[PDB]
Amino acid sequence: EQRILKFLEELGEGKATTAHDLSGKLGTPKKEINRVLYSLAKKGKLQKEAGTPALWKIAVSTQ
Repeated sequence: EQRILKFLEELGEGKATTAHDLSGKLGTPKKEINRVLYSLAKKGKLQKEAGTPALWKIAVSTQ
């Protein structure tokens, strides 16, 4: 949760990353990325494009 919030905040607002791209780059097991992806997006610490496999980026709230 700390390694994901530190990489999504440094990348650059407006960006976007897929679970498959986050579980294949750091190795992290999907079973761990799917449980943290639905726990961070619910807390409002991560947007959720139209659909699960859609995409993921910092809080949608932006300019």
